[PDB]
Amino acid sequence: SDRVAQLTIGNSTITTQEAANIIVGYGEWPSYCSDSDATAVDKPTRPDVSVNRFYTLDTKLWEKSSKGWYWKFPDVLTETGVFGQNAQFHYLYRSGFCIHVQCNASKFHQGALLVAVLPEYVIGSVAGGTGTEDTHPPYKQTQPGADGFELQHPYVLDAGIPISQLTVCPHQWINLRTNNCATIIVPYINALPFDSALNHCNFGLLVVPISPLDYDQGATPVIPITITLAPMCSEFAGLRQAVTQ
Amino acid sequence: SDRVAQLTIGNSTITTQEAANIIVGYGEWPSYCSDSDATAVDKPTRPDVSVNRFYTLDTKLWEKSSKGWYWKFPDVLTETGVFGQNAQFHYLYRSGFCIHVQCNASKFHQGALLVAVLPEYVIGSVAGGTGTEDTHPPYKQTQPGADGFELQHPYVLDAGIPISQLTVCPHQWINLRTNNCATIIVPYINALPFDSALNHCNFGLLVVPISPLDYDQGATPVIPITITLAPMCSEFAGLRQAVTQ
Amino acid sequence: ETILEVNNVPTNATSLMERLRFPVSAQAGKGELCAVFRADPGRSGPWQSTLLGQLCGYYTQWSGSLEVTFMFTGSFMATGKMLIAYTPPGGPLPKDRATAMLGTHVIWDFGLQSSVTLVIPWISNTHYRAHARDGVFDYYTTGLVSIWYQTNYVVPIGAPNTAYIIALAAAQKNFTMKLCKDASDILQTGTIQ
Amino acid sequence: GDRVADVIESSIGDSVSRALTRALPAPTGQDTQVSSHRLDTGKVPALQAAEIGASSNASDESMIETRCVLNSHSTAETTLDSFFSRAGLVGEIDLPLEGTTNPNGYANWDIDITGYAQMRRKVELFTYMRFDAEFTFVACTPTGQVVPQLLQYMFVPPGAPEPDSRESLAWQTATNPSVFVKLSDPPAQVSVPFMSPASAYQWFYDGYPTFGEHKQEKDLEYGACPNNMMGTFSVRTVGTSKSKYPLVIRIYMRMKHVRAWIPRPMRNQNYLFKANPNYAGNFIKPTGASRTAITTL
Amino acid sequence: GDRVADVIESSIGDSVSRALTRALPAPTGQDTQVSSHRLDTGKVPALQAAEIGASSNASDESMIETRCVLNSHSTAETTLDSFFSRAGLVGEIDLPLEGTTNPNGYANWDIDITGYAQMRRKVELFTYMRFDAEFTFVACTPTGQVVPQLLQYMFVPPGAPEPDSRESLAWQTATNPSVFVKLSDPPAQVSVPFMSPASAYQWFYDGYPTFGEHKQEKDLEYGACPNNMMGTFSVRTVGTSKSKYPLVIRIYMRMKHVRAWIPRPMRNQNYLFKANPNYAGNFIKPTGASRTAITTL
Amino acid sequence: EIGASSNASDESMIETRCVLNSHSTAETTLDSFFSRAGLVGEIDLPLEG
Ligand SMILES: CCCCCCCCCCCCC/C=C/[C@H](O)[C@H](N)CO
Ligand SMILES: CCCCCCCCCCCCC/C=C/[C@H](O)[C@H](N)CO
Repeated sequence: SDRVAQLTIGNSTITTQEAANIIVGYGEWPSYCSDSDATAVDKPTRPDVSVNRFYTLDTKLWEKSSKGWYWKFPDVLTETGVFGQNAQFHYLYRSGFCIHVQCNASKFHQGALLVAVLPEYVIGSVAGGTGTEDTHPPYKQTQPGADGFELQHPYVLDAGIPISQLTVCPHQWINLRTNNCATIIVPYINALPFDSALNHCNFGLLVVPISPLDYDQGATPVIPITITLAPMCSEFAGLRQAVTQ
Repeated sequence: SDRVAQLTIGNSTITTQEAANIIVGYGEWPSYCSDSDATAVDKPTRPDVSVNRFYTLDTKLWEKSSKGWYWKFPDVLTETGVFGQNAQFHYLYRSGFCIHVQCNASKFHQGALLVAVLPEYVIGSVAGGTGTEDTHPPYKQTQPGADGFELQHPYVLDAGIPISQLTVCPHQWINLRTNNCATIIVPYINALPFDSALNHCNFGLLVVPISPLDYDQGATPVIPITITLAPMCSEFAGLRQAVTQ
Repeated sequence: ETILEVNNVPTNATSLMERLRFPVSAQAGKGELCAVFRADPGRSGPWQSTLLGQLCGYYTQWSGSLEVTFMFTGSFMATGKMLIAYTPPGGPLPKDRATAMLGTHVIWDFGLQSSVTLVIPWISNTHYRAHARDGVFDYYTTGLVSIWYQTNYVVPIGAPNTAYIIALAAAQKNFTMKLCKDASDILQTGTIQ
Repeated sequence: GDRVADVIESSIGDSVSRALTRALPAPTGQDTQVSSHRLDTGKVPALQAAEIGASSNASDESMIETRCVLNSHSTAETTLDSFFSRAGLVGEIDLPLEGTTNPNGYANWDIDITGYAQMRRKVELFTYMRFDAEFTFVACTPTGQVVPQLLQYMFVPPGAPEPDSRESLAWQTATNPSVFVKLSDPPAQVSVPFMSPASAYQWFYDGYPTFGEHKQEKDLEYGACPNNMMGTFSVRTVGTSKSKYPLVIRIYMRMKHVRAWIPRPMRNQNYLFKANPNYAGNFIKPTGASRTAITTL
Repeated sequence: GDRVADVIESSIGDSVSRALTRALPAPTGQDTQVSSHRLDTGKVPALQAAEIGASSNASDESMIETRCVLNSHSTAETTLDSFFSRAGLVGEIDLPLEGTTNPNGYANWDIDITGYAQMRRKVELFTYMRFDAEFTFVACTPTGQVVPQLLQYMFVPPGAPEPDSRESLAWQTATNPSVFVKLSDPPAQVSVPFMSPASAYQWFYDGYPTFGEHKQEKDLEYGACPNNMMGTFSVRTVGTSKSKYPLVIRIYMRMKHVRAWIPRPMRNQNYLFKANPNYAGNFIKPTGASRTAITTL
Repeated sequence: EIGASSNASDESMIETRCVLNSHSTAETTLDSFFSRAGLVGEIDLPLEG
């Protein structure tokens, strides 16, 4: 079939019964770095099963007036489990990801979500309203952490770029009439074979409700949204002591 | 030659010029667990280069009236680096070790050290002096940590067992006239393929001065003793959240 | 498979029958906790109601992986997701869902298939586990199972707000027992006559 | 030595990238085939599912009755070279006789192509680019006349000493490349290679260059990519005394040998700052035009 | 799939144990070969180096002039079976008519062989052992006479209900093994297998059985190995009323099919407690005897 | 609902290693379980009663 799926990796498993296939980012699977492309000389580590597993980060509430949220990678995991420990202890980093978004409702609820992956998603500021002020986004806005951050101008995605063209990026829709989950597989996206896991963020994940949630009075009003994700083919290098940030 | 040596593993290297060969514990090299001997079903992790490296724990002062010290394994490393992180996050553990002891002096200093490895080194108490009291060693004595602990009755090794027979265990001498270092390689010693790294201690390391330090007034009086060690062929299993102790 | 008594709170005769299932209902969407139980089949607790547990009460040492199957008995119009975690031995009870995900877990989605299987793998340091009990013999503990809300229990207008879940337990094909002994409980007070 | 089954059969180390898609030649547009009516159940190409994230693949032949057209329309003009290998203005340097901007007869211009909207919008359609360049220097007075003046251009790579005055010793150019040209001559034109320490220039960089506390003073580091800092371009009038004519210099850039990766949405707001995607918050305008009602034109 | 060189050539997974030493048969003692004088430089077997940790390997033939002896002395008596397959006392159970120890005519004896020094010193030369057992029950009155009394022995594995009285229902022994024997009969003798959850019994265990805070009350857990807890041995006099004779029971254990690992130094102090290596701190005595001076006998 | 035990195994749910299980099943047979003696009746023969 196609509507039913089960994803198993490491010591975790995700089952679903309202799937909509699986999107592979740019038609490419995650992979390790080859010997002709690597530039550092020390032997990298590949912890395998202890880091390649599904992590559930947090839950958000979908309301009739919600605007949207974004998460930054791998900032969400820089402080979770063995993956977070390895990312703190090492200088270099390289991995892909497997994202699963959970959101379920009844057959009498309606609404649509756009789930997209935008690499190098630099967040711009409002520049003081008039535009004569040279401002930069603060820490809680550029690197919100594992708790996410809410969009202020979802029509421009806080960067002056229209949301109507966000579908050129790897994406899936969560339409409550049809499905209740989304899966996007992202390979490693960078111009360098290895990069820092703490200073640099590779991509950002966007969840914006295009069609407002609506239901009749009496039905369940609490509709949560959940994010689950698993690193794939992780490598680390340049071992030293741990650094907090 | 034989008096000169260099030990390299991971991203660390130890050189010496006054070696006395290398002792292999019970004539066996450390190794991984085979498929006919393993009992747990999940796939264990083998982090390789990030944990198999030389760790320098601390330095002790050798005086004319010192009695001795002991260290417990892997309690010394349960809280150091990536190895400590993996030992905290996982339930099971399996590895060998490579111990190097540094102690150097001049050609006008004298003295001898006995460096030995005693598995399952249970520490007994003095039982209240008279022996009618049922006491047990406290935490700082049974599990001293990475700082070690000093012997109170080195003639009995705090267990009622004579030190004259400690040479039946894998051992080396540090005689200042001849050498200034010792190396013992220990395979995995246990009756179980895997065991806890926090509750159970596999062996203990003993350093007792049999010949007292002596020198003439004017020579350097501060003679330190240093312990360096590297896990070998490490495995971990049973991943959950981290536990402090 | 036989029914497992996760809800072994009630004791009076007028309410003995709801020990066979436990409820789910709409929550505030914050990853709330539903139930916990241990994984020892021959120990006092929920497992005493199973044939596997009763038979393992006759043997001191066991070895193998177990399985638990949960059946949802809500209305056809009710949806939801749950997180079911197994915590390997040595760790305390998880305080929240974020800590509980770090163990072995499965995400359960309600659909046309009512049931899911949670497999409790054989993770131990010894080849066999002796029967532990209260005191210092708990060094052969097995671990914990806890069930957390993933999204919510959402129901439309006109369908009940509370639904019950039935759990079924068994052993796998590598399960084995050893060292036959007498059972702990004796079902006789005087002379049977 | 590998002896355990989970290491023998392991898939760790696969460095090759599994590609689900392959490139096929397409010199012209695709032809149209003959089609006829169809009246059957179970086979419906009109109905799709946009939730999956894939573009709908119904064609002409499956929806309406069509004729055969031999399409011979070339696709050669939409290539990356054809789109990008056109010169455009990227910087201006002003050398007035009196003023406060460049009062000494020399100027330093940091090389960046995000200073002008026409070029910036075109180049920011993508995330990474790797290309060669062709720079042209057109010099004239504010009234536009050409005068007999001798100028010197110098390329200063990062780490080299920047000139501080018109009589600085850096103008000996023992190692730096330089161009001596007169205004009466045709514009100067030089070719520049790909100079990045990385494999591509990235116009967006979600990160900071250094560790530490990210306070107010250490906040401009966001989006600052050190790998796009390609040095300085220095100009001066050759002579020990002050010049006679005020001069304006315009720089034009033309790309070639281009490769691009990771397309992104085009900008729809007015630009405010360089290397900074900020937008006027209180003056947000729609992407397109508007109309009175949805049912009328 | 392995594609990178450091994974292809990796040595991870080698499960086989590299052995530097091998076992060679030795039914008798080693012979002595003929030797003669040697007067040369550079070849000295007398001088050694004890720092390395290896026993000196100079032999008779290299130090003194020796004859040829055909040694035929057997080494059969020092094997593990020959050393350990001898019975010895390990426990006593007292069943007095009146008293406070066992006043009800029944007793429970937890099975452990560290209660008596003769056996304990022999068994604690090693760290791990795996063997079979043979138990013998010799019963007599305090004056040593044999009387017509019927007894029941029961083996209670861990987890089984321990009897609480002489009329307890556990004595139905539907599953537990039991022995009914009379004092006029020869002693009872049964064979017991290897019962550990692990591959060997360990007499020393440097650890605690559970996690948590290690306070004063939770301190006896040190050295307590759950894998050596093999259950209880229960005895009683068969009858509904009180017995007529006070009885004493002595248990003798004989090992067989033995394997041992990791030798350790022998104990040289007096024992104080069971499963506890504590020693009298204020009364430490030397291992051996002493003499007045080092130069005299 | 069908009445059949669930047949998901270890290899289908989590990532597992290869274990060569050699644990015997000989002790759970009917003879091994039942061929043990136990008390079934008592007969009392008092002098007076
Ligand atoms: C005597 C020769 C003088 C002419 C000097 C021209 C050299 C130009 C330097 C290389 C320009 C590279 C093109 C742009 C690269 C970076 O991406 C931009 N700075 C973006 O900010
Ligand atoms: C009807 C039969 C009654 C006789 C019962 C004798 C059974 C003896 C049980 C097994 C004994 C194992 C030998 C010792 C094992 C442990 O290492 C010791 N307890 C050490 O403390």
